[PDB]
Amino acid sequence: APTLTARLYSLLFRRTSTFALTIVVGALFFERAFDQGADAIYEHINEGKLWKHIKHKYEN
Amino acid sequence: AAKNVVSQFVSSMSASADVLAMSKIEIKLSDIPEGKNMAFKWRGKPLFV
Amino acid sequence: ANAGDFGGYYCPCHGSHYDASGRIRKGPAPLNLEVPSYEFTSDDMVIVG
Amino acid sequence: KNLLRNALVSHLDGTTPVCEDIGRSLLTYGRRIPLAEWESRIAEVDARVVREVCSKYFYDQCPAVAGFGPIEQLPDYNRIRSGMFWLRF
Amino acid sequence: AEPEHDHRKRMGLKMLLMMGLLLPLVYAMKRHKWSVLKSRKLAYRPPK
Amino acid sequence: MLTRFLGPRYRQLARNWVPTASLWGAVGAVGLVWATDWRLILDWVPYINGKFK
Amino acid sequence: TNIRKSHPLMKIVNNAFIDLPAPSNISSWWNFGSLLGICLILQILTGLFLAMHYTSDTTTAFSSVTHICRDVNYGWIIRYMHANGASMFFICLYMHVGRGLYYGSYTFLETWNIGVILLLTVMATAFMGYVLPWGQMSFWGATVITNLLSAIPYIGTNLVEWIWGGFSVDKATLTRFFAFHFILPFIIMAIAMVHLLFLHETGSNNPTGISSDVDKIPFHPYYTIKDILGALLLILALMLLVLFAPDLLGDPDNYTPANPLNTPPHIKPEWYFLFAYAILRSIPNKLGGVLALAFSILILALIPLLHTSKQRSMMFRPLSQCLFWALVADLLTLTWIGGQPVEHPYITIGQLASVLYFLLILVLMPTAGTIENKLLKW
Amino acid sequence: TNIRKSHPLMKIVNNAFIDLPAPSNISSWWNFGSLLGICLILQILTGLFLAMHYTSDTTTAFSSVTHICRDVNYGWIIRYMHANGASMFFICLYMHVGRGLYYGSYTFLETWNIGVILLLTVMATAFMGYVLPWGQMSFWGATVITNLLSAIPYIGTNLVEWIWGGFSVDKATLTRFFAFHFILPFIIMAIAMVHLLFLHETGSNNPTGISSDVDKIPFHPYYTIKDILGALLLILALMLLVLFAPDLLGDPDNYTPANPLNTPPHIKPEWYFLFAYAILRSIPNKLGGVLALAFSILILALIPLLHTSKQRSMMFRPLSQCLFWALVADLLTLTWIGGQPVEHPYITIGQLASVLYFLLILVLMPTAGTIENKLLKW
Amino acid sequence: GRQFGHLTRVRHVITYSLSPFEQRAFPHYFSKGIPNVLRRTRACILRVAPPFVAFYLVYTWGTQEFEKSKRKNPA
Ligand code: HEC
Ligand code: HEC
Ligand code: HEC
Ligand code: HEC
Ligand SMILES: C/C=C(C)/C=C/C=C/[C@H](OC)[C@@H](C)[C@@H](OC)[C@@H](C)CCc1oc2c(O)c(OC)cc(OC)c2c(=O)c1C
Ligand SMILES: C/C=C(C)/C=C/C=C/[C@H](OC)[C@@H](C)[C@@H](OC)[C@@H](C)CCc1oc2c(O)c(OC)cc(OC)c2c(=O)c1C
Ligand SMILES: COC1=C(OC)C(=O)C(C/C=C(\C)CCC=C(C)C)=C(C)C1=O
Ligand SMILES: COC1=C(OC)C(=O)C(C/C=C(\C)CCC=C(C)C)=C(C)C1=O
Ligand code: FES
Repeated sequence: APTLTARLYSLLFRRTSTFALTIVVGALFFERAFDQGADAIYEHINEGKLWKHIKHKYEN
Repeated sequence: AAKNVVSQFVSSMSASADVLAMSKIEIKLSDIPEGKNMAFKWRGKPLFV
Repeated sequence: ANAGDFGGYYCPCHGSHYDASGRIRKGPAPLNLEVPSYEFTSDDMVIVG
Repeated sequence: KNLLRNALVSHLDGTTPVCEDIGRSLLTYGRRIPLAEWESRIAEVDARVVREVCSKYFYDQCPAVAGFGPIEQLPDYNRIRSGMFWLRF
Repeated sequence: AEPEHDHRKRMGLKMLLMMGLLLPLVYAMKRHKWSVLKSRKLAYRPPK
Repeated sequence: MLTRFLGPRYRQLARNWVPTASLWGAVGAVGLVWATDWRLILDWVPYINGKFK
Repeated sequence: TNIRKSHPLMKIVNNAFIDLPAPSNISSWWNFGSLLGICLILQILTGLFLAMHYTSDTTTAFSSVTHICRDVNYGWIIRYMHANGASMFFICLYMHVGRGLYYGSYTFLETWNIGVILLLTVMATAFMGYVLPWGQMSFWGATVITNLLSAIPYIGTNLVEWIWGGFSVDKATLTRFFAFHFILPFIIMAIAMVHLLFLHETGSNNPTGISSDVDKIPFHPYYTIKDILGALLLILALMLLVLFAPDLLGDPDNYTPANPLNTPPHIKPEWYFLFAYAILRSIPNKLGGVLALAFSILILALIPLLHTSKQRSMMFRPLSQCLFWALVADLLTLTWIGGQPVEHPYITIGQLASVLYFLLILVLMPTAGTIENKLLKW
Repeated sequence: TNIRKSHPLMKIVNNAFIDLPAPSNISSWWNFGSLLGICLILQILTGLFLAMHYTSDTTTAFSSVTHICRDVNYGWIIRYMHANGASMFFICLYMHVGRGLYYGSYTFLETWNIGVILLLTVMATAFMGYVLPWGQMSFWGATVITNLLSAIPYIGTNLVEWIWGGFSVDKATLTRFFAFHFILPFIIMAIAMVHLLFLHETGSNNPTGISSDVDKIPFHPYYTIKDILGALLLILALMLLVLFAPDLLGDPDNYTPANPLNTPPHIKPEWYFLFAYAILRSIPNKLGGVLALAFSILILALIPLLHTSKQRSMMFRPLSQCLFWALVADLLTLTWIGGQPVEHPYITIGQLASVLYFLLILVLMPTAGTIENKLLKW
Repeated sequence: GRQFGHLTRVRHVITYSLSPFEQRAFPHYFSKGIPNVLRRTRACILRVAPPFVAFYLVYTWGTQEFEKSKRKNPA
């Protein structure tokens, strides 16, 4: 009853509509956080290299 | 993942890199007599001077 | 060009009557014809876009 | 509600069921709960209470299931579990 | 020969990371349902 | 002519299903907004910002 | 124990085409269902043999179609069988709908509703098909009909450009229209099976609108032979058109190549779009005109909710018979107006005919059914 | 009374995908059936979106495919999903056949025989597909495989020229190959339904080859969830190939345009034709080589007549297990030889492997089954 | 899903039929056939024809009116 999976179930999972709402709201914030991360990993593993890092050489 | 393949598939039907950003056209004014509509092509769709 | 009942333009698709301003007067069409961005370079030529 | 008032009153009819009820109730409740109290408890129940109290025990809960006899067509337990909630709700 | 080269490798890293979430998760989903069968116990009780 | 479905029970049945039908609309609105990247609504959302500045 | 009756595949054939209990009773107006199937496979077969030689590029599309008609061994029959079969497909559709309307067959809700989808799908298919030879009617046909989507507020423009492939009808438009036009008849074929599946659940209606279980006959040999005769009449009607008048039902303007700078003076639809065309242009409003067009065909789905009569069929309903024929003649009026220019007498009478179309179905035919009920003390 | 159980359409879905009694029992080797369906619709969907931009003329066909890969928004994933899905289609086919061979599933005669048609149809479809981008492998692929018909005596030449459109592979060949390649997956889809219809008559076999009616479980949720997992592995295997190695399973020579004057030095089939290729060229005879090729796939239809064993499955048959794996490894040998030039060690070992393929199925596996019967005193 | 033997209940009805090879396909084809078509026509003419003449009148008038309108006289 202190436990967090319990309160997750009680507030959000018990009803299928709330379950669906928590998935769609969940999917919005996942798409941001994953694309933020996975781009930043890909960009860091290719340190210069891409036209995003070349950009500043040719002017405004 | 469903969003991504579906969007990518949706995007393939919309306007490709082959057709983007079309240019101006120069038309000489004195080449049309007073009282006539002259039918030019611009951006693929007719231009009326 | 030079068709319909306001001396300008007639679209033969569903009976749109435009005047010599390009303004819609009769028939189904909601809006006046698209005015492009243009300038005159002096008074010999017109460049459009 | 009416079916329960009729069941309760029709049950406590004869020396024997009343004696059972005195005996049993003192073991379980520690009092005899008088007929007028049950009626008060029955009367309180409305649709909101039935929806609340059924949801508490039934909705999305794991049943115990017992099957005996020609039971090939007895639904699989996962499909009995799935019958314990509604996707529309 | 291949202007897509950098884009396909970007989507590839996303594919691998997504699959590293989804493959153990769908596995758990499938195992959770197969629980009822995989732990089931049989007894045979014939007469006399 | 639809008068079959008008009375106290159907009034209660509609009242019961209202929070659910409201939440299914709330599901579908966000789902449309998410699927299309609906620019009009997502500019408000304080962390979901693909457009700079 | 019969091989015909118990084999898992032949089962399906037997319960549809052989042992199927059918009314003793059903007239020539019931021939159009099989005729639509014949039309479907005729269009599939010719369409396949046209696809073997057609190229879907703007530079070459007109050239390939005329290459078919001049160079390809018997390419001309195939091309004009296809063209006139599409018009045959529409004659049969309209007869089939009208039969359903008259005889109260729409009370089969699922069969009828699937039928409405089938009408819309075959309309969209045949629009696409006409775009393919890349004549003048092809191009502006493609322009106008795609642009109907631009009347959907906020997103309509994005949608039109989405299906076009860019800012105008172009290279991208024709290649996808070939692809869309290829697959859609097979999707139609699948929906035709679901149409038949829902039908077999009840069996057929009949001229009287009275249940006929008291007097069913086996589909074979009676309706197998009546269907063969009916198909042989369909072959006559088709082969009269391809061999004696191949271009009677088409447009001469589609024999000039597409030209994005000039829309022709005379432009009308293919004959089978003329009523709906007449309805849309009777309204001097963009949103209302297209809403009326959508409503002119989607109305068929309201017809079951508006059936007031205590009888199913129009056979014993003279007031309804009169108003049915007013509907056919009004539809004949609307296809005449569709054929004419937007000028003085034609604008008003086309507006009045549009109003009458919607007034007949919505108001006048339901009221006729009530009056007829009251006259029989019902 | 359930809506799922009695609605005429949902009935079909419920009796196939939900309430269908399936063995408690069936392993990962049973995942390939659904995976073939996933493959079928993947190829349909990508193939449709490729058809939206592809042109089937010889001048322009190579240009359209590269227009897809460079200019079309995400045209590259669609193109290589399609390419690698075709190879995925073959991995799943071979697993699916081998499962059937091992577990004695061929004793379902109709299901199996329809399966053999499905193999031949998907082979012919994928041959056609490879002709379409009009690379060097496309042209000579089209040349050789069409010419197999020229081995039919008296009429074979007339037949090859009949499907070509003339004396050589040409303009006419490519336009019809696009048309044939478009329709055939839908014909496949229809045959896949008849395949499933014959199967549902018995339900599934299982690893033991013993009847499992004593222990059936509902298809949902057990095999719905096992199928989802299996599909997610199929997506991994596919998306590894398109995103990390798009050209691993194809040929670099198909990136040079078709050239009727030069056949390349190195030419081999697509990996999934290599065994059958190796069989045909092991015979230094025209008629015999093509007869062996036909027989290398049509043999599967003899396998039910050659089942000697008193058990269905190979699970309790160790002699047969060994000889099954000799068959797989011999098939792996034949795809290796198919990959190599017709020179010294390769000619003989490929001839011996060809002989072993036919000897294993015809002679050695039936004899193994009899020995195994005799060893169990059966 | 409907089969003979399961359709409906019928009692006390006798049906006499003849073989196709015992009887004519066109029994009295013109002698009885013509009187029938005329009878069927009479039955329905008042229901079918008057909307189509009403089309015909609006057709004839409309074509005539359009023709006359694109002529002038005193101007
Ligand atoms: C919008 C209505 C509608 C359309 C369009 C329609 N159907 Fe039907 N169809 C029906 C109805 C209703 C029936 C039942 C008729 C009855 O029993 O009197 C039916 C009956 C039929 C029949 C068998 C009995 C008969 O009337 O001949 C076939 C076959 C048929 N449909 C196939 C088709 C095909 C093929 C198409 C074209 C793709 C199609 N239908 C278009 C509504 C329609
Ligand atoms: C296998 C592909 C294929 C199928 C199936 C198909 N067609 Fe076509 N159709 C074509 C091609 C290619 C053309 C272009 C040649 C031509 O204009 O005749 C075409 C042309 C047409 C035309 C224009 C006729 C003309 O020349 O003026 C119409 C209308 C048409 N199709 C309607 C239909 C209808 C209705 C169906 C059945 C629902 C159908 N087609 C089935 C490929 C197909
Ligand atoms: C030459 C043999 C063969 C080929 C090729 C084949 N099938 Fe099958 N298929 C079978 C047999 C036999 C079974 C029954 C397996 C069993 O019960 O053990 C079957 C079972 C299946 C199943 C369901 C059970 C399972 O094994 O997963 C599906 C679904 C399937 N087939 C679809 C397909 C599709 C789709 C194709 C590709 C068009 C195809 N099959 C190709 C012979 C084959
Ligand atoms: C709606 C039409 C369509 C369908 C359905 C289709 N494809 Fe294709 N396929 C194409 C086109 C167009 C191409 C040419 C583009 C290309 O080469 O990738 C093609 C290309 C191919 C190629 C050559 C791949 C390459 O580029 O090297 C193969 C192999 C193939 N298809 C096999 C299949 C198989 C297997 C199926 C499913 C039975 C199938 N296709 C379904 C239209 C289709
Ligand atoms: C990918 C997107 C797709 C396939 C969208 C498809 C939409 C399809 C429609 O619904 C099915 C449609 C065919 C249907 O409308 C209900 C018709 C009866 C429309 C009739 C129609 O024809 C015209 C035509 O043929 C022309 O050329 C000769 C030119 C035209 O203007 C001058 C028209 C026209 O003004 C109308 C209303
Ligand atoms: C309209 C007529 C049609 C559709 C006729 C279709 C016939 C289809 C066949 O049966 C289905 C066929 C595909 C099937 O044979 C059993 C294959 C496994 C054949 C394997 C195959 O591939 C080759 C190939 O790919 C090549 O190019 C790279 C070139 C080749 O030579 C050098 C071959 C080749 O020598 C063989 C035997
Ligand atoms: C119960 O009424 C029925 C009829 O009596 C009027 C028919 O004549 C036909 C014959 C229909 C054919 C040949 C078209 C088949 C369509 C496809 C797509 C294969 C059917 C199915 C039917 O159900
Ligand atoms: C009794 O065994 C069965 C399975 O158990 C191994 C399946 O998994 C599937 C699932 C198959 C699918 C999704 C492919 C459908 C194909 C088409 C063309 C729509 C079927 C039908 C089946 O019968
Ligand atoms: S397109 Fe001009 S009037 Fe409709």
